[PDB]
Amino acid sequence: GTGGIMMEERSIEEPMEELLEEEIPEEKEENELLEKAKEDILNILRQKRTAISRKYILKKLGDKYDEETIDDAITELLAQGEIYEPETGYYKLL
Repeated sequence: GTGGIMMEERSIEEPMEELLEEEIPEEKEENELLEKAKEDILNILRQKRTAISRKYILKKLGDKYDEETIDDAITELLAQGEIYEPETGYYKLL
């Protein structure tokens, strides 16, 4: 539309409320740690190129990353489809 997104119906979701325009909360998280965590897990999985136990991963990276961070990393990798579990508790990088 002209200036704003006004359609056939008068779409005025943009009001004259100067009390609050948008003001987006800054969510600038340093996800580098999680990136390195996933990368490290992938390095481990790649090193043997076999299905590695999730508990073994938690054990091995226990001195390198927090369990929670490892869990998020695993979940991210699983969601990204880079790893899969052919057996319960065992994960394999594709």
